[PDB]
Amino acid sequence: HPDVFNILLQVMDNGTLTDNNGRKADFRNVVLVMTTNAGVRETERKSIGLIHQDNSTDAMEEIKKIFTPEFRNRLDNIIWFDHLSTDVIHQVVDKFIVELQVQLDQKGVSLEVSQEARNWLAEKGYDRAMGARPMARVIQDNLKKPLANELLFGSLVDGGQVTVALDKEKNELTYGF
Amino acid sequence: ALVPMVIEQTSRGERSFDIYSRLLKERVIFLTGQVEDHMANLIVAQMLFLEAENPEKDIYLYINSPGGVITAGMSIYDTMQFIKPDVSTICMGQAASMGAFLLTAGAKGKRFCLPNSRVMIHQPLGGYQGQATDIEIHAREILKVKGRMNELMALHTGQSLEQIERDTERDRFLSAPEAVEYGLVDSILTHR
Amino acid sequence: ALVPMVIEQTSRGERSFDIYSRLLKERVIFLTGQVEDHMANLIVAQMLFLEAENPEKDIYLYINSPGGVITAGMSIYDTMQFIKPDVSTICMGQAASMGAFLLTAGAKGKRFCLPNSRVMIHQPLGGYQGQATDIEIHAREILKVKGRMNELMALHTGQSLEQIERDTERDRFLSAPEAVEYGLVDSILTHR
Amino acid sequence: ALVPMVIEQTSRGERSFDIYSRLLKERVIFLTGQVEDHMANLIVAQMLFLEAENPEKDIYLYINSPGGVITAGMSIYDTMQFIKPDVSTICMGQAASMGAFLLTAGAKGKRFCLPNSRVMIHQPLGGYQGQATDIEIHAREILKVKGRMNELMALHTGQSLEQIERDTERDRFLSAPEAVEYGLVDSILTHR
Amino acid sequence: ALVPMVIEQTSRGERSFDIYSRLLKERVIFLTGQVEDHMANLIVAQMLFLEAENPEKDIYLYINSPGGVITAGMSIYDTMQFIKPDVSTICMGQAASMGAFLLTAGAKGKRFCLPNSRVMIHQPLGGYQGQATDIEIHAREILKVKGRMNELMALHTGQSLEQIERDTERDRFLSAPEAVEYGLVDSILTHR
Amino acid sequence: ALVPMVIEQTSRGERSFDIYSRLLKERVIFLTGQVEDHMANLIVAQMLFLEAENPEKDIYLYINSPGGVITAGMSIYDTMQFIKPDVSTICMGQAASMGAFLLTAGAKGKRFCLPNSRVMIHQPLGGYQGQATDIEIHAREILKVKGRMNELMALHTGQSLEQIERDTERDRFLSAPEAVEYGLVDSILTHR
Amino acid sequence: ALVPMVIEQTSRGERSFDIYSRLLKERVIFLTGQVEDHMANLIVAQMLFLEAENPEKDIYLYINSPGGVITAGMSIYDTMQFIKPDVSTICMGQAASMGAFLLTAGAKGKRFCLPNSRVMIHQPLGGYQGQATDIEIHAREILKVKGRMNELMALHTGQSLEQIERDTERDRFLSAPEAVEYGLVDSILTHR
Amino acid sequence: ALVPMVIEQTSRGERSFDIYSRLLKERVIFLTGQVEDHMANLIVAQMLFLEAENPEKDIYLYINSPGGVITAGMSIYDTMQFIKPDVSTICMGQAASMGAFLLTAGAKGKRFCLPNSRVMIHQPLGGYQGQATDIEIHAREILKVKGRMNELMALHTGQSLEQIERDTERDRFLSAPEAVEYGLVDSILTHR
Repeated sequence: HPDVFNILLQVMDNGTLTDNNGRKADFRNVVLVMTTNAGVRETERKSIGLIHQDNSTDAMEEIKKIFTPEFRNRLDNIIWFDHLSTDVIHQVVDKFIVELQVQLDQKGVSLEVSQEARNWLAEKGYDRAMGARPMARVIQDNLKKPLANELLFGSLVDGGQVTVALDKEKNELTYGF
Repeated sequence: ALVPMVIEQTSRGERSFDIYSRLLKERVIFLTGQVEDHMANLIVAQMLFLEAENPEKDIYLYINSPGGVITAGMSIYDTMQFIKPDVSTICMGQAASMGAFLLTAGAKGKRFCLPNSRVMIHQPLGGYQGQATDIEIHAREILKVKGRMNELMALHTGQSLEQIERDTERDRFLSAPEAVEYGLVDSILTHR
Repeated sequence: ALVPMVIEQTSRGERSFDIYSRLLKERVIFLTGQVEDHMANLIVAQMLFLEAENPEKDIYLYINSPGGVITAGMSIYDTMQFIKPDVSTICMGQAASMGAFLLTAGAKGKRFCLPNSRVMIHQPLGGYQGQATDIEIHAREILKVKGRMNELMALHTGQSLEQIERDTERDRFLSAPEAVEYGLVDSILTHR
Repeated sequence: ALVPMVIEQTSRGERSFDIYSRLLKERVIFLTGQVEDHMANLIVAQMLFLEAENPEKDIYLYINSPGGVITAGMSIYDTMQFIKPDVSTICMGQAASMGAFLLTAGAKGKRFCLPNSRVMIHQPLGGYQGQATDIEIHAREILKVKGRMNELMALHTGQSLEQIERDTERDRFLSAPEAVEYGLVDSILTHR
Repeated sequence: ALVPMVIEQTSRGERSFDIYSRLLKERVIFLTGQVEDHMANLIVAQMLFLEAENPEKDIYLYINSPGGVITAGMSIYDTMQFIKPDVSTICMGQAASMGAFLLTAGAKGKRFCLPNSRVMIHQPLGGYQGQATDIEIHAREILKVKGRMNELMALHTGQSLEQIERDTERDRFLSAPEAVEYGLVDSILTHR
Repeated sequence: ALVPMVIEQTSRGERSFDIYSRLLKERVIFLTGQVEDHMANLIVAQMLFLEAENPEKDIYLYINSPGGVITAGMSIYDTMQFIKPDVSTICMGQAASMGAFLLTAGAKGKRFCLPNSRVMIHQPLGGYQGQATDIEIHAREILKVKGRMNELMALHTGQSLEQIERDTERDRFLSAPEAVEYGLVDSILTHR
Repeated sequence: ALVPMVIEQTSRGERSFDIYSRLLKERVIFLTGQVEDHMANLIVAQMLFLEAENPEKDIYLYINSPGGVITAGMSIYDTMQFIKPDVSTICMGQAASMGAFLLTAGAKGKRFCLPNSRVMIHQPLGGYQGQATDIEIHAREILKVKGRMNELMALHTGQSLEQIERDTERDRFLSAPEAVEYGLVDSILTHR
Repeated sequence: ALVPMVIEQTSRGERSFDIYSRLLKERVIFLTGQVEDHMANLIVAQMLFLEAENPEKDIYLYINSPGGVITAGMSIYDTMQFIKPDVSTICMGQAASMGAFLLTAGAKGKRFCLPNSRVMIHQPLGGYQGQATDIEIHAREILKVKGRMNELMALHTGQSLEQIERDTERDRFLSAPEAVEYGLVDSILTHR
């Protein structure tokens, strides 16, 4: 609600907040972070007409008129985030794969993944509208399920190693021992 | 009232548009009745909005028109040729040389006409009253307009300019198969 | 105002449409009065919306029309034949060769008419004024249109083309039982 | 504006309809003025909606009409005879052979008329201009329509067909008691 | 727009009706202008709604009318006599034999007229063109209607039938005191 | 649309009325244009609502009228004289014997007129066509109406009845100072 | 519809007015088209509302008018002179002796006109048909009105009364610089 | 209804404007049809609102007009020249000397015209009936207006005043390339 911003005013300006017992909270060693997507839809489309306008001064800059200027006046900075590039997507897929390898080594099942399999996973779950959020579901559905079958049914127990590669002929993955 | 309202659910399940706005939301534009300045301006506004909304998705223009002013039609035609997405024209009912011009002006390979539609083409009409000099001026202007229309039709249909010039001397009525063979449309919509 | 509003409850219990929109929500389309370009365009838009909403559920077209323009009627007919769901035509009141054409144009086995309805069929009307060459052109066109309409009626009713040609030379008035026996409709709605 | 708005409370206490919609919500339909295609279509839509809403509860049709087109009236009549719930017709003001036909067409035992109403019955009117053959065709059609109307009235009122034929040769004016005795209505509404 | 909106607070303090609906909420019905079918139907609907809302509280009918159709007026009169609550008629401006009939038709003891109102009474008007037999029929009907109106007025005002018959032969203009003495109204509203 | 909307804040800060309703909320009623039955009925409804809302606060009637029907004006006049709060009439623009009558009919001491307003007074107009007896009846009635209007004006302005009778024989044009001196209005509004 | 809607944010960010209401919110009033009773009444209501809203902030009256009735214009003029805040008149397009009168009637030093505006002044028009006595009365009245208008213009523009009388004998067309030099307006708006 | 509604999401995802308001929100103003006082006033209001909203962003004026009153056009022109942001005029369809004047009146370098548009320029029309002195006055005025228009066009297009004077003696029709070469527009919009 816009009225919690009124508390946030004094929280950010004086670093102190009082509860109903009169005790004051000290915010001087507390980091205040607020996440949002305010100006996203305001700039996600081009102009209507024969001549395209700039439509760039609204770069989520119009987050004003939504945040009561006495509130924006006490923010340290409004840090805009950009959409992940394809390289960033690749790096995120690698991050998820390292996380999966750690979770698998926790059970003693070392995982080996081909770079082409990594790139297929990246191009598969690549999205700019949702960023790296659908990547987790893509990687889960593509890797965790058959591995979970192997680990739970008993065919793959402590000490196994798993490889995966792209089936370029039918756009699928490889699975083995 | 005279126009119905519809209900569709995306997030809250509360969306009531007139059926024309609901179809416009699906990138379907209706060109019906006579072609004049205000109707053509509305069609141009709809096409501009649809192009700005999604420049990659096609626009479907349903044509049922007994003709109209050449000028307003040329405005719709220029807006069709200018915007990025392919505009596909479907001729239901009739198209009398201006509905017909805009029908042949659709994106190549995407100009359809229903099996019982009727298409007519003819040279433009006009006139003027006044002194001989103004008569000559307006006659030269209408001749230039006729020549430009013949050039554009010969470009869009593939027929030679002389063939179009000989065919549009009088009213030429073309059914759906004759329109397909002539080059005005690309195919006939029959069933799903 | 002149049109009533209705109330129906699905989730919140707050839905006020004009009664025509409420009936359209139940896949019921009304074709009343003269048939012209804008009315036919509205009917076509309604049928397209209903087809896109649920391609498997029938559409009910209630026909009460003294006729109208052949072109606009052919647009409605082509849209009826094109869409996927079966459109069932119910003739209440009258159907004068265009309401009648669209009535016989319904899905086979689903064309009903009320017991006191009146159906008339006749050759199309028209005319033209001008030079002899344009007169000949427009006469050939109207003859082709009459032939096409006779072919379509002989297809939809099952009667031979010569029988339709001999019957539609003048106004042929058919009551509900005579229309059922003739082949225009399939049965008569009597009671629930 | 010209039509008033009303307030009624069921759940939230916030319901504003035009008074005609409020009365329609109570299964009360008004048939006023001349009978034509669009008015009859609106009445038919209202009756269909009321029947689909609650097929067991009666529908009250308040008739004040100087007559109208026979065709549109026959549409209303067929819709009255088709639907499941009993439709009770109350004649306030007048009923001139079409309001009167629809008044006698109500559910038996539920056709009322106010004590100062006026009821008139007469043979249908019409005409045609053209060739002798078309004149003969249209005359035979109007004679068949007159015969059908006489049959339906003799059925609904209980009088013999010859009696109706002799009575409707000219305008027959019937007050409320004469209409009750004649068989058009069943009783007279006097007080609560 | 042309009609104003008002604000009244009961529970939430948010109620915006046109001033006519606000006055109808206080059981005040306006009868202004000529009396015809649709206006009388609206008045009847308002009176029915007010009676169903609270059968014990009076209804106030403000009459300012130059007359109108006898039939529509008789519909309003029958609805006034039928419903349970007493309807009190206040004549502001004028009442020309139909506004006047409905004014004298109010609940006894509750028919008021403002001090500068004007009341006129006269025999009904009419006419017909056609054959001599139809002329005779319509003349007998209009004579019966005149007799019925004279009977009803002699009943509601207390004057003898012969006195009403002699007085309404021509236009009889009555001011507020003459209308009170005559028996049309019961008293004159002067101040709060 | 053509009429503007305004915003005012009391509790929630959300109030959008047409500017006429906003001014009515401040007890300001506009009487503009010709005076007829429906306009006078609307003015009477507004005055009744304002009186019922607060019987102690004045009502301001802004008059700009070229005259109108005597009857409708007498209705407004009777409603002005009947209600409890003082109604103050301000003449802006013109007042032609009916706007002028209602202007002089305001509460004594509260009838103002702007410095450049124009006031005209004259005997009432009328007429009738028919038999000599009806001509005599209607002439006596219009003479009685003229006499009543002269009496009311001589009462409201303070002038003798003979002076009013001699002055209103023809159109008498009075500016703001002449109207003040004559007795029609009490003073002239000049500045805040 | 024909008029656009706008969006502005103060507290909730939800405010949709017609563009005319949005500009009125900024104390901008449009006087366009012919000057008659209802348009002048609307302008007067707008000016009264703006004065009551903030008596210290100016009101901007944009004038584009081919003239109109002298009476309605005098009502607007009196309301302009009466209210407290200064009203500044901007002449865009034209001002034909009534738009022109109201333009010169603005607050001194705040009467602007665009560089391509056209201003015309002339003696008032009128007429009357009837007896010689009424002709004389109406002629004296129109002469008095002309004299009053000349006096007011000579007051507002600074020119001598004889100069205005000699200039307004016929149509006097003044461009923006000639209007500034003449004294009708104070300066010309050129750029921001 | 006749105009469609659109949906766009910024914060709550609930914004329904008529398509014209949606395009106005993108700083797109449509000038279509004849140019008269009310249409020009609406265009001026739109331009003022857009300038006050963001004085740095351009305004796009889509011109499709057969001409109109010189005065109203000069109002639009003065408002275009006065405001701060650059107004870019796009000629779709036609521009007949007033659409054409306003088209050449756009910001230099930003006046575009579609490839199939038609531009016409001519001396202004007018007339007057009356005495010889008034005829002379109005003729001098229309000659001054013609001279002013020629000066403004020679300024905006770069052509010499004598060249414009010789060219606008009669109707001069210019296509898109001829208009570009002449100096009316700066370039032709072809594709995205």
